[PDB]
Amino acid sequence: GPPSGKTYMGWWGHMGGPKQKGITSYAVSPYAQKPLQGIFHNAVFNSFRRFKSQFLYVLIPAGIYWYWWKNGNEYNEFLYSKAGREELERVNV
Amino acid sequence: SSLYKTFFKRNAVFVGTIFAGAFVFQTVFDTAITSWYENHNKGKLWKDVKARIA
Amino acid sequence: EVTDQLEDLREHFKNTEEGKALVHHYEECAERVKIQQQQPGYADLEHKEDCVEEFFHLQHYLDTATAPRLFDKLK
Amino acid sequence: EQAARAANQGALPPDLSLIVKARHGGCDYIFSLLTGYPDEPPAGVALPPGSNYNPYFPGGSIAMARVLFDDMVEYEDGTPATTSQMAKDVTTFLNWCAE
Amino acid sequence: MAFRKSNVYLSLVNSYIIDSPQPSSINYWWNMGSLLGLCLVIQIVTGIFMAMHYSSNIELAFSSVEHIMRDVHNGYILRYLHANGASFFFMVMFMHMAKGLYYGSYRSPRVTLWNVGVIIFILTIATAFLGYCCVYGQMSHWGATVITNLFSAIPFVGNDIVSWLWGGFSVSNPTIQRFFALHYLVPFIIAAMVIMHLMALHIHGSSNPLGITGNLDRIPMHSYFIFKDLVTVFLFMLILALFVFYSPNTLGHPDNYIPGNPLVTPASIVPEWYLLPFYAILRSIPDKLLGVITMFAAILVLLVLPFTDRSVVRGNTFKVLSKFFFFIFVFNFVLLGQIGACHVEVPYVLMGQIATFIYFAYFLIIVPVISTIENVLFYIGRVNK
Amino acid sequence: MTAAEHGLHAPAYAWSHNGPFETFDHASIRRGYQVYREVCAACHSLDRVA
Ligand SMILES: CCCCCCCCCCC(=O)OC[C@H](COP(=O)(O)OC[C@H](O)COP(=O)(O)OC[C@@H](COC(=O)CC)OC(=O)CCC)OC(=O)CCCCCCCC
Ligand SMILES: CCCCCCCCCCCCCCCCCC(=O)OC[C@H](COP(=O)(O)OCCN)OC(=O)CCCCCCCCCCCCC
Ligand code: HEM
Ligand code: HEM
Ligand code: HEM
Ligand SMILES: COc1c(O)c(C)c(C/C=C(/C)CC/C=C(\C)CC/C=C(\C)CC/C=C(\C)CC/C=C(\C)CCC=C(C)C)c(O)c1OC
Ligand SMILES: CCCCCCCCCCCCCCCCCC(=O)O[C@H](COC(=O)CCCCCC)COP(=O)(O)OCCN
Ligand SMILES: CCCCCCCCCCCCCCCCCC(=O)O[C@H](COC(=O)CCCCCC)COP(=O)(O)OCCN
Repeated sequence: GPPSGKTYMGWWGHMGGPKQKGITSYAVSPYAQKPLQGIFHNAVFNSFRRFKSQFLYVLIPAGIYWYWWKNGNEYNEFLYSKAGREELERVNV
Repeated sequence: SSLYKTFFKRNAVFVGTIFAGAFVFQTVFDTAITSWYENHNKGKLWKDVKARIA
Repeated sequence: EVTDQLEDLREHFKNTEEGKALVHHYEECAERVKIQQQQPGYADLEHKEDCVEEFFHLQHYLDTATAPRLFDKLK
Repeated sequence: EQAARAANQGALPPDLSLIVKARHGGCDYIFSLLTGYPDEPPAGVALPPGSNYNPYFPGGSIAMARVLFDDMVEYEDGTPATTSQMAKDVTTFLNWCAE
Repeated sequence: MAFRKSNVYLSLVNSYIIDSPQPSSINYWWNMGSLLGLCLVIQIVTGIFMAMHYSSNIELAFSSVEHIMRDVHNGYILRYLHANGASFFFMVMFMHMAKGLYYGSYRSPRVTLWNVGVIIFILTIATAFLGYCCVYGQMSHWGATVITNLFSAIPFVGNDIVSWLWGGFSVSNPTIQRFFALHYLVPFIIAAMVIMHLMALHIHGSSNPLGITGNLDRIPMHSYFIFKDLVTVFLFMLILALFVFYSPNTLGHPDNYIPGNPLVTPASIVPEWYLLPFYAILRSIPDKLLGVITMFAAILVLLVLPFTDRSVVRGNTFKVLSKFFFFIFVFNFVLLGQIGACHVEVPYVLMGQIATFIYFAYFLIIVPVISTIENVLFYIGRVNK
Repeated sequence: MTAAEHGLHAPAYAWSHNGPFETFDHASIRRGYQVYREVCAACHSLDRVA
């Protein structure tokens, strides 16, 4: 077939990024490393840092929507009781 | 030292040991679960009731 | 010789401190319904008072005390 | 179904092969229904003719009447056949019919 | 060259699951799309093995599903794995889509990939509805009644498309026989949308949680992301097995074990749990015609999101205000499901009218306004004048 | 709705088949069929059991 429209990604040898000069990388084999020394000092010390950074953006919305749900229940509980029969008659019509 | 050149090196060693070892795992694994299940619920089963009213 | 087990527990917990109060709140309320439609205006009135809620309050408590105990007495 | 209603004052008794799975509560509801008939309804409720009070039934008025009284069967193995005992067995038998 | 690169058929497998270049920093949220491919394989296989014992006639349908549960060897495993498998299929899709909302995967150059996804979501709601009716329980009969009668409000063609869907004058035997035949078909249309979906991903690749280019650091798929996908596959099967073998009727309704009876109505007619947010948007509008338009608009409003995001940064990683309002939208979607499982009663009518405004206002008023604010907040915090 | 229209909540008894490792008590099933044949079967069917 023919070539198609060009993209923002290529393949191995020509990936389309900028040219690199002056960066050096080092590594070691897995067979030469001690087994999984990365589970602990990571499930307590690091996992707590990750929790403390982001828990405020979830729990303030959750607190708003859960408080709104309970006040709706308790009011519906009350309207269909014997004490809340007179208020049920008004807010319907 | 020799625990690789005959036990792991090949993988006609290790497809054959895996597939062959999977069959004896099932028959041994099933007998052990079925014995623990029936002993944990002994007295409730039918064979225990049938043995109490002959 | 052996009477039913659930009435023995239902009667025992009606002497509970919580069980003594929930009885009389249902009774005093039964005496109120004796009159309110006995008066004229029998079936043309808009509504009239039952005592279903006071009966549910006693029954619900009596059921949370006898449920975890009963099946140890049955065979 | 025409003959079933003719013998029960218009109400139809359902099939019980799936009653444990087709009700909210399961085995706890079937048992409490049978042991839950009071001997006099609460003050105020006016029952239609041919119905009985059971507070576990939605509405509080059910066409079935009480059918379990003490020592109406004699068991082979010799267990005392009280009201609570017979109820525990039918609800265990009927769950096996569903599962 | 290697044989896997020169052969016509293996070259496609190599280019997609072996040598495909991937960003090194993608996290476990990028594993949900492989699970959705396993879900579709589970459903198509289990359903074909049940279809050998099923009967679609309205007098035989309910009793044929019980014949599968009692008489067929390993038949209760087939069904419960099928009924609970669909609830797991929808839960992984809500997480897949919410991921794209967060990291900006809908933006250019991946707009066409996001639009083919919205088509898959429509075809999967349709498939699940048609199969719930093949049971012909009490919820199966009255759910098809109230949904097919919504197309009666379309002006001048409403009463003719309903009699054409039903094949008569009510939900009846032509209705159940045609719902089963369409239900086998549509899963194979979904499988072709998935092929088109992957083709649109191969030309630009995946994004990453930082929202910048990934062409500077790439690793291949084989033995890094094949074995990272294997971690979540065995967790999926473990949690599914716990539901199929220990709690197989917790995510369903009891009234569907009663056979369908058109003379007796149930006290509460509700769908499955995953159509409840959309069932509550319908009841919020007090006019019949406008409620049907609004229910469908709630699915097609996802298509205007590439145009209302006015940010020069991709994703919500470095955005304070867009993080807070992403989670307002999530918990508003859960409250819509709760409202849809309640009675039409005070105050559950006003609660569902305010919460359906917050659903449409997020896409159209909130995103373009705070995205403009965040652009200008980055500028003045750095530039000295 | 009103509590009388929804019905009373059935309590939680301790059934011997509750739990992930427990079976039915098969002496109660046999004992329970006797209660079906002599009380219930006058007015109830069991059409799906062979
Ligand atoms: C009902 C049907 C569901 C069945 C499918 C279940 C799969 C759901 C997965 C949802 C998800 O994608 O959340 C991903 C998020 C992790 O984000 P991350 O890449 O930064 O963490 C990498 C980790 O640190 C390295 O962990 P590592 O690579 O070393 O090992 C992974 C292993 C856990 O290892 C441990 O012993 C503890 C470290 O297994 C797994 O973690 C399995 C994956 C859950 O998970 C989190 O831990 C935090 C987010 C909580 C999500 C809750 C909301 C969803 C409802
Ligand atoms: C059509 C509309 C579809 C909408 C469907 C909505 C329901 C979908 C439920 C899933 C919502 C969450 C999926 C989207 C989140 C993906 C991104 C993410 O991970 O969340 C951001 C947060 C922190 O991630 P970071 O900022 O650190 O990113 C860099 C990571 N290396 O990571 C987190 O902290 C995740 C915390 C999630 C907690 C909220 C759980 C939501 C489930 C509520 C269930 C309520 C009971 C049913
Ligand atoms: C131990 C014996 C019995 C058991 C366990 C039993 C079980 C049940 C159950 C579970 C229901 C349905 C309740 C509901 O839907 O909430 C029912 C309904 C009914 N049963 Fe029974 N049954 C028994 C015996 C009888 C007998 C002897 C009769 C004789 C007339 C009878 C007549 C009815 C009727 C008329 C209904 C319909 C209730 C209504 O529509 O209001 N039952 N039964
Ligand atoms: C995307 C794929 C599929 C989805 C999401 C899906 C969904 C469903 C659902 C939700 C039900 C009702 C479950 C219940 O409560 O019993 C159902 C029933 C059924 N489906 Fe599927 N289905 C899919 C594929 C298939 C296929 C390909 C077949 C092939 C015949 C099939 C055959 C059946 C049958 C026979 C039933 C009725 C038996 C039963 O109730 O389990 N399904 N389907
Ligand atoms: C049967 C249903 C689906 C299947 C099998 C599927 C499959 C996949 C796969 C394998 C990926 C690449 C890996 C990944 O990003 O997790 C992907 C990415 C993506 N999917 Fe889906 N998908 C499905 C449904 C959807 C839906 C419903 C949407 C949106 C409405 C969607 C939108 C996207 C987007 C935007 C991406 C790219 C994310 C990124 O690169 O950051 N897909 N899909
Ligand atoms: C981002 O990196 C990725 C990536 O991580 C992944 C996983 C994939 C691959 C992802 C997928 C989701 C795979 C696609 C899966 C499908 C399209 C599912 C298709 C499923 C079918 C067509 C079902 C086939 C089932 C049968 C034929 C049933 C057989 C039944 C029999 C034999 C029973 C016999 C009896 C009767 C009555 C017929 C990528 O393409 C990719 O991009 C590079
Ligand atoms: C959208 C539909 C899916 C399209 C296909 C994509 C998914 C790939 C399918 C799965 C891959 C398996 C392909 C087998 C690889 C070997 C092919 C091969 O050896 O090519 C052929 C022989 O293949 C055959 O005999 C028929 C193939 C049967 C296909 C089985 C269904 C060898 O031909 P070769 O490339 O060596 O050159 C000619 C030398 N005489
Ligand atoms: C009969 C069973 C069906 C199986 C075959 C599937 C074909 C269904 C077509 C689905 C259309 C998908 C459109 C969603 C994306 C829209 C956004 C976009 O810009 O993409 C569209 C993609 O459109 C198509 O996919 C149709 C091409 C035919 C496919 C032949 C393999 C841009 O391309 P296109 O030019 O085709 O659309 C604009 C028309 N001027």
